[PDB]
Amino acid sequence: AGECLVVGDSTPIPSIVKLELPNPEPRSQSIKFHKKWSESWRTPSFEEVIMRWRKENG
Amino acid sequence: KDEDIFILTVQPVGIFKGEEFFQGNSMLPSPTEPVFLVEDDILNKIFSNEKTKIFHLG
Repeated sequence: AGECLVVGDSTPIPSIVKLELPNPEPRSQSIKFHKKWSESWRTPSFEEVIMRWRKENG
Repeated sequence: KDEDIFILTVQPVGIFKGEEFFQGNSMLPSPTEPVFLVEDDILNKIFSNEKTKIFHLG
């Protein structure tokens, strides 16, 4: 984790490098399953905007 | 031919430096080095750990 293969013409020895931690780190598009399940049942008020599914057709 | 041989082939899967478990294939033990089985006290620390995100599966 955190290491890459720098293979190319710009290096004498293509090697694996220990990249440092970026600052600031980008947005992480990850959803954790169990913690969300660990909470009580999500009770969504039914505004019922399925026009999301419907009108986004083109 | 009267030669009692009991040889095992094992593969390292981690280290127990201090009181916490690290992975990696390093720190080769020197010859004539004791082997001490495994107790549940260290196995529990490897597997159960202590965190909210756990899931029993046997």
